[PDB]
Amino acid sequence: AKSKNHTTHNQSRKWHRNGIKKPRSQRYESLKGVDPKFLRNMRFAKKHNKKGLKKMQANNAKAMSARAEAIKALV
RNA sequence: UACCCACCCGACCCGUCUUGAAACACGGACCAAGGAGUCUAACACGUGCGCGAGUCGGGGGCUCGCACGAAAGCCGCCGUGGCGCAAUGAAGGUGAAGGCCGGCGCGCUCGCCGGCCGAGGUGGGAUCCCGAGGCCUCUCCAGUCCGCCGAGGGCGCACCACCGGCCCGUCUCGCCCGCCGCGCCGGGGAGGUGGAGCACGAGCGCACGUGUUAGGACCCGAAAGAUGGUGAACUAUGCCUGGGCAGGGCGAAGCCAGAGGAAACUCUGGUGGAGGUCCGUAGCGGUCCUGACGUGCAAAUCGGUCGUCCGACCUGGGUAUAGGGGCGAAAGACUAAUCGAACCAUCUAGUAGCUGGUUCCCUCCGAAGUUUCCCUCAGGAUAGCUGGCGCUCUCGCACACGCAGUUUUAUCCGGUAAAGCGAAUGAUUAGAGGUCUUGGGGCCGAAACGAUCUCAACCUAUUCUCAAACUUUAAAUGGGUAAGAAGCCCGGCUCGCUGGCGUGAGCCGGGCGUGGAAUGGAGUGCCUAGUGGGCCACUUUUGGUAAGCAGAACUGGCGCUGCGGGAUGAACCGAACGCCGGGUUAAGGCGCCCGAUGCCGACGCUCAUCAGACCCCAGAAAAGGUGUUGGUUGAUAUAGACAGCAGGACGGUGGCCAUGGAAGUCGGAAUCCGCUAAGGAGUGUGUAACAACUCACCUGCCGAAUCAACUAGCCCUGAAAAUGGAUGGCG
RNA sequence: GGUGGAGCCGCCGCAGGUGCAGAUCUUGGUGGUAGUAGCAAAUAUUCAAACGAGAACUUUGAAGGCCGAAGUGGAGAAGGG
RNA sequence: AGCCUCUGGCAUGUUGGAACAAUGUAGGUAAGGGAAGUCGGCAAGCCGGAUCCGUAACUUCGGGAUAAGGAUUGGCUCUAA
RNA sequence: ACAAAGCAUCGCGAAGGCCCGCGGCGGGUGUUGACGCGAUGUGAUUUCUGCCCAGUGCUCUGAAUGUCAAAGUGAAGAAAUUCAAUGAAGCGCGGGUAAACGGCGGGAGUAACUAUGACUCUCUUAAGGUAGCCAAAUGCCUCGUCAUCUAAUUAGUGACGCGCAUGAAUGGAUGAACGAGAUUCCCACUGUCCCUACCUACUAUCCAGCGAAACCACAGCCAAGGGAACGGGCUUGGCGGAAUCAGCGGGGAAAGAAGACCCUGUUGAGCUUGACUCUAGUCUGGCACGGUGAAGAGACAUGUUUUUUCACUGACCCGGUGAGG
RNA sequence: ACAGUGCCAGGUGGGGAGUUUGACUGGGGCGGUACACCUGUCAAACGGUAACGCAGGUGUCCUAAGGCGAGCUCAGGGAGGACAGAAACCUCCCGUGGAGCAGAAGGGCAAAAGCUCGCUUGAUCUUGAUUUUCAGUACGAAUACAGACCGUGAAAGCGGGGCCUCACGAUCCUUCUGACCUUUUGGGUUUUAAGCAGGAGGUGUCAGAAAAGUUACCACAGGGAUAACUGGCUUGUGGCGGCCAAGCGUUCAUAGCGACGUCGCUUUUUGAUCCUUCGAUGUCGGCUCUUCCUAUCAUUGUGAAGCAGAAUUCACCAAGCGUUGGAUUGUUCACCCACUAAUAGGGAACGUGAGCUGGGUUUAGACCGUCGUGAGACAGGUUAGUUUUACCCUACUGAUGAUGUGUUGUUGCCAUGGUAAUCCUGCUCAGUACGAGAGGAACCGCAGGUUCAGACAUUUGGUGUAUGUGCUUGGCUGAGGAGCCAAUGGGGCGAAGCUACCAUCUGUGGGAUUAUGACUGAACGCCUCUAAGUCAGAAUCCCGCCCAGGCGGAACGAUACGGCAGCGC
RNA sequence: GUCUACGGCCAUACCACCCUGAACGCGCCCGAUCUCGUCUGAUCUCGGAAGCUAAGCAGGGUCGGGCCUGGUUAGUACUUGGAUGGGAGACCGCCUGGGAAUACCGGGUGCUGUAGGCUU
Ligand SMILES: [Mg+2]
Ligand SMILES: [Mg+2]
Ligand SMILES: [Mg+2]
Ligand SMILES: [Mg+2]
Ligand SMILES: [Mg+2]
Ligand SMILES: [Mg+2]
Ligand SMILES: [Mg+2]
Ligand SMILES: [Mg+2]
Ligand SMILES: [Mg+2]
Ligand SMILES: [Mg+2]
Ligand SMILES: [Mg+2]
Ligand SMILES: [Mg+2]
Ligand SMILES: [Mg+2]
Ligand SMILES: [Mg+2]
Ligand SMILES: [Mg+2]
Ligand SMILES: [Mg+2]
Ligand SMILES: [Mg+2]
Ligand SMILES: [Mg+2]
Ligand SMILES: [Mg+2]
Ligand SMILES: [Mg+2]
Ligand SMILES: [Mg+2]
Ligand SMILES: [Mg+2]
Ligand SMILES: [Mg+2]
Ligand SMILES: [Mg+2]
Ligand SMILES: [Mg+2]
Ligand SMILES: [Mg+2]
Ligand SMILES: [Mg+2]
Ligand SMILES: [Mg+2]
Ligand SMILES: [Mg+2]
Ligand SMILES: [Mg+2]
Ligand SMILES: [Mg+2]
Ligand SMILES: [Mg+2]
Ligand SMILES: [Mg+2]
Ligand SMILES: [Mg+2]
Ligand SMILES: [Mg+2]
Ligand SMILES: [Mg+2]
Ligand SMILES: [Mg+2]
Ligand SMILES: [Mg+2]
Ligand SMILES: [Mg+2]
Ligand SMILES: [Mg+2]
Ligand SMILES: [Mg+2]
Ligand SMILES: [Mg+2]
Ligand SMILES: [Mg+2]
Ligand SMILES: [Mg+2]
Ligand SMILES: [Mg+2]
Ligand SMILES: [Mg+2]
Ligand SMILES: [Mg+2]
Ligand SMILES: [Mg+2]
Ligand SMILES: [Mg+2]
Ligand SMILES: [Mg+2]
Ligand SMILES: [Mg+2]
Ligand SMILES: [Mg+2]
Ligand SMILES: [Mg+2]
Ligand SMILES: [Mg+2]
Ligand SMILES: [Mg+2]
Ligand SMILES: [Mg+2]
Ligand SMILES: [Mg+2]
Ligand SMILES: [Mg+2]
Ligand SMILES: [Mg+2]
Ligand SMILES: [Mg+2]
Ligand SMILES: [Mg+2]
Ligand SMILES: [Mg+2]
Ligand SMILES: [Mg+2]
Ligand SMILES: [Mg+2]
Ligand SMILES: [Mg+2]
Repeated sequence: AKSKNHTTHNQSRKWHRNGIKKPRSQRYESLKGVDPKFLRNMRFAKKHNKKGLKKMQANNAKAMSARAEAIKALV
């Protein structure tokens, strides 16, 4: 009662019948695995983006009206 | 079309297990009727229907003697209750909200008080809305109606990716607490981490399908185990009571006479009739023919021959011992044709990873023999491979992104083939060179690196040959990425990390489109059967001598698959099959079987007393062969060769060694001149040695091509096996 | 078309013990084998008559024979009924 | 005992007829040779009753033993006991 | 083969040995008593019965300072408890036993041919195979060597004995009588054979009558080829003429039986023991029924406990009888 | 006051019960462990890959053989230096690693990872993430971080065991440790127990059963997935045969041989292998019988010889016909005796069991030896042990027939099959050839034999149931006579008929050539058996005689008087 | 042209020997009081500035060894695909593509980075 012991014979056929798929990658992949001292900081960076939104909003209208002036000075 | 018959071509018997079945594998004489995936419960997903944060359904109840009813209808019962509506901790238990703004505590990323919004954000997002601009309309212009195209811009479901946030458990760290009590009281924060969680829901009930189980469980199938029972009419013993065993042989004790002797007693002749005694009927048994018979007269009989036949003999009836028990002069014998453990019924449809079977058509899709784990190796589990069900989108609706058993263009990765060993390591030959060192022997030396050798080991330049477990080098095929919108380029915010400043990452806000060739609609989720014995071929390759052997790689097949071809045939060559008419091919073919050369086919090769005749494939080797045909190279030659026929083949010379004979000649050192024309101090014949003969060498005659070694083609030799015989046959 | 003598099918739905070639399948039936193997253990029958539809086989007579009194003879037990 | 017969009992033991092939199964017999046969003298045949003679090794002194080996055997007419 | 007489061990004086039974104050041996019963071994007679008690058994008025439980007693604690002392049988230790199971070895030198070795050295163990016997039914090498028997002998008989692997009641050696026991040889005999022949009966054969069965996919002429690697069928050849009778044993890998061998199965049974887990039975202790009286002693304590011994008779037990002194 | 019974405790207990007695495995058993791991290789340059493929290692060891930090330099060699030499100690020079780094190898390592010192516990406490085997689960092992507490160093840094790749272990259970933890349930306090979180006690069959045998008394489910026959493939081994040629052969390679080497055939040896068969193909020998092969032992014909004759080896055409009788043995095989012309070798399912036999293997009974505590085991012996069925189809042997030929009969032909004869002695040749002598042939003839075919019965023999005829035993017919019965009463002699190397008779001819030897005669102005041509030539082959007579013919005869006929031209 | 300090790539830089170095530096060098370390001020640590390029270092030189690159070896060895190609077989040829390694010949022999000198 001896038997065959191994083979990779038609295996290439099988796992290429559904066509080996390179793993579908999205933008924004998970941060799990990054060192904690990065996250433990970058979460504080993300948590207090809003404190300082007034500067951001007015300074946006500054360049938005300076480039509404830049596109109108071209006109 | 169906009945019978005829013909040409095709054609092996089905089912089955199987790598492979027409099989010298098994089931199958034939025909009828019967005959095998069921019901229940429990999950799971899909699907249909009712209602929907609810929704039932049961048990009850209220309504009938039912005809239809043991139905239907109805009931704050309808929620007692289940399931859902909420999790998380072992548990005490806690328990899903955040944002924002203003005000007040020091805004301290901490604590408290008033107001607003309420499930956060980013990226895709079916997609609706808004729409610049076009596109006409019989005029120039005016202008409201109608749509088509529509760059660009907005909301953005479902879903996916991500970042945040909240609940609980645990940890870390740290702050302030509230006070019906005192704080070994309770309460809040920041950061990480465990969770089957929340983050404005989707369940309940009822059907049907598929799948997995528990059930006898797709049908049939054990050897067994258990509980109760019935048997000694067979046979095994014991007991009780009955019945039976011709005729002969040997001849024991006892006894009687006679005779000896002194006595003990001993002889001789009788009697006598003992014995698990002999022959041998009846009886009981069963040795040998390995006879008869062997679908018998017989589920063990029949003949001849045999054993025993007054005793541990044979028997009849009565009675005792009953199943892990009996009984045994003991063979595991016998116990009612049954015995290494009876028969009967039940538990029982015992269990089976193992055989066998498994019932109508058509249509579409279509495998595996591999992965890890298993008291696993005939089985499962999980991977794959398969199907079904879908969904999410794309846009051939003049207006596409995406992927890929591709290839380019860049760019990394590699240690195999080859190569090398005057590069390492490991082997290894030779010489030259070296008292390298040194030696061990020598020979010439008292001894002496003195001389000359020698061999050993080393090493200085060299040289021969090697390595799968060696490597300076170093391919081919091959493996990664990359070839943009998730991309670039500006502007600005945030940080508890990082730092002289900046880094870096994260965010918000704007600015810009086809980025190599060729192909094609892509993405994603559920259930899930079968399979988990494989086999063959090119190439690579491991054992083995080799195998139709054992074991891998890579692809392809066969299994799962027919057709043309290979005579025949799984697997070779072509080529993959809906049913047909025409054409044309592939691999193969084209004398005849047998479609096609019934070419005025080319050019050659070969004759076999064993011819040769097509990938897999089925037959042969070294070695030969003036058999014939080509070459190759070297020869020879009109100063006349080759061959043929004629003359010489000698002298110096019994040369020297060898004497045993070698004056040329068993053998060898050799070993050259004279006559020269030419004769080798000899090719051989032989002769003890010569001679004699002959051959090289040279001549005489003849008239032009000849000779030798190799090499390859075909045919021959080498070539021997058994029922007659196979290029498929004829030929 | 025929024979047969009393019930039966189409469509829309529901329910099954629902389709057989096979299991050394079950039951029943029937072949080929085949008018074959066979009707061969213990020596043996023959003649005439009777009866009768019918005689190798019954019955009677005659003849030849065997069992041969440890019987194939005459009576019983158990068993049979 | 076997073999033949009276007494008694049967009718060849689930059939008959025609033939004498091969094989058989049962029985028989063989010239010369005699175990050369075969695994082995398997089977068969040699012996066989009685009377008269005769008897070994060995021995547990009982046996061996019917050891072995020889002779005789009818019918008739007598005789003796 | 068993049995057997015989020989031999072994237990046991009856509350006994062996043994049955589910249980009783139950039964067998036992209507018994050591010349009896039960348990084994060898196997008449003759002649013998050798060494070994280390191993495993069995057994022993045998020490149980080894261990060792239930209860029992002691101590701490609040109590479950915990910890102490002690100690039965068997186990450990020590005697005996082989007619219990069984065991009974290996090396060198050395004598005046050679060889062999009386003799002498080590080593080991529990003794190291003694009397005998052997190529035996026991011997691998093996057709051992010699002789005998044959023309010729792996056969037979007889001797030889470093005997793979003989041997003393797991009995050794013998051996008259006996044997449907196993061999070998000789005489006689023979169809066993050279070498077959004929004769008889019953068959078979044919006929009248009567009539089965096993078996059967389809079936039935061969060679070679291929093929699941030995075809009847297929390829290519060879060929083929109705329907049958007696024979016949080449073929149908003929029938008969889901191979008795072998291997697998997480399928069994029978038997074994040093397997695992248990059991009836039996040995020992404790507790209970279990009392009365007597002495006396130790230990602890300053009564308790342990109780040792000797009595008693009411439970209980056995014995006898027609319950008679 | 114990016996004894009732109940608990310890011991003893194959007397009894139940059960187990691994897997892999070129069948299994015994051997190994490829059963968990690790190196180098195999492995075909990514990774990954098999076998009881190689070459090896592990179940460890370390208080430093770890963590830092310094500080140096190793193996080996040369030259020196009192005892001191190939080796102690010192000094200089050379020294890419040729040392060392606990161990197997493989990688890695130089003001190091090596060696020497000083200081030490990063071998500590704690979440996650990832890699490695992978299902992309664990365990093990590892890699990066982060949070604490530290060690070390001026410091940068390094360090959570050992320079890297191996050195290890689930559930349940047990124990230890941790928190003023939780539960211990109607409250409360203490014990006690249960949780929670980490370690340990272990499963080596290493994803983890608590486990000895035997069966020859055996059973069942299966298996040609797995042996023991045959057959295939293969051909080591076995057998048979070539090539080269150093040598043997007095001389001389090749008459006969032939080393060192090398190429093959063969399936009559054994193996390997496991394709076929396990709902069974009857598994050794011998007996009988046929046929076939030639790798020729004899005989016919020949060539060779170290062939004078005789004898004998070598080779060619050749399988026509031969190849025996016995002793031992189960044997195949073997050995001998004896004969012969020779005692060649083989195939046909290792031909042949519905053909035999059953001696050997190989059931159950027994016996010894060895082994085993035992049941039992033993290619160790030994004795006893059932051998079935044919009537079916085919083949074969005989036997009737069959369609055709108008019907019949007679005499015939021949297609095709079959086929048969064989060897020896004696005499003569001749004591001749040859030889020196010893020795010693042949062809032609003649006489016979062996083996084998075909007959046959005159004689000899065998049988004999003419139941022919005598002779006899027992009985039976009253006796004589005549007979009968006793499975053929027994025995003599016996006709016919069958029948025997146990009697007798008969066995027959040509053709074409093989091997071989020759002729003419080329290629190759010679020579050649050959290339074209010819000749002799045999147990061979074919035919003749001999046997059969075809879905093959031939010639000739007679052809239905009839009462009904019917035809032939 | 050049050095010193710290370097990057790590031999075109190494090794062996030969020749030449103005000035700054680098060095040799001179001492052991303090710091520090040794058996030894040899090395290391420290205080120095009398001498010299003797050496390191720099720079050159060698028909130098080594390395680095080309040529040749060679379209050779090997190989992706292909055939009903050859061959008894070993193997070999061709088609479609890719394409090495020695021996043997050439050429080269350190490029630079920052900060400071010197040649003012
Ligand atoms: Mg098979
Ligand atoms: Mg077959
Ligand atoms: Mg089967
Ligand atoms: Mg059981
Ligand atoms: Mg018989
Ligand atoms: Mg018969
Ligand atoms: Mg009868
Ligand atoms: Mg199967
Ligand atoms: Mg490699
Ligand atoms: Mg399977
Ligand atoms: Mg009616
Ligand atoms: Mg129904
Ligand atoms: Mg039906
Ligand atoms: Mg009679
Ligand atoms: Mg009567
Ligand atoms: Mg009769
Ligand atoms: Mg009757
Ligand atoms: Mg005779
Ligand atoms: Mg004989
Ligand atoms: Mg014989
Ligand atoms: Mg006899
Ligand atoms: Mg006698
Ligand atoms: Mg005894
Ligand atoms: Mg004794
Ligand atoms: Mg003892
Ligand atoms: Mg002795
Ligand atoms: Mg004797
Ligand atoms: Mg004999
Ligand atoms: Mg003897
Ligand atoms: Mg017949
Ligand atoms: Mg057969
Ligand atoms: Mg299993
Ligand atoms: Mg069992
Ligand atoms: Mg035990
Ligand atoms: Mg048991
Ligand atoms: Mg196994
Ligand atoms: Mg590869
Ligand atoms: Mg250091
Ligand atoms: Mg840390
Ligand atoms: Mg270390
Ligand atoms: Mg309480
Ligand atoms: Mg046995
Ligand atoms: Mg037995
Ligand atoms: Mg097989
Ligand atoms: Mg075989
Ligand atoms: Mg010579
Ligand atoms: Mg195989
Ligand atoms: Mg059969
Ligand atoms: Mg020949
Ligand atoms: Mg045979
Ligand atoms: Mg046969
Ligand atoms: Mg038979
Ligand atoms: Mg036998
Ligand atoms: Mg036996
Ligand atoms: Mg004995
Ligand atoms: Mg024993
Ligand atoms: Mg003479
Ligand atoms: Mg008379
Ligand atoms: Mg002629
Ligand atoms: Mg000729
Ligand atoms: Mg002629
Ligand atoms: Mg100094
Ligand atoms: Mg200098
Ligand atoms: Mg200088
Ligand atoms: Mg150079």
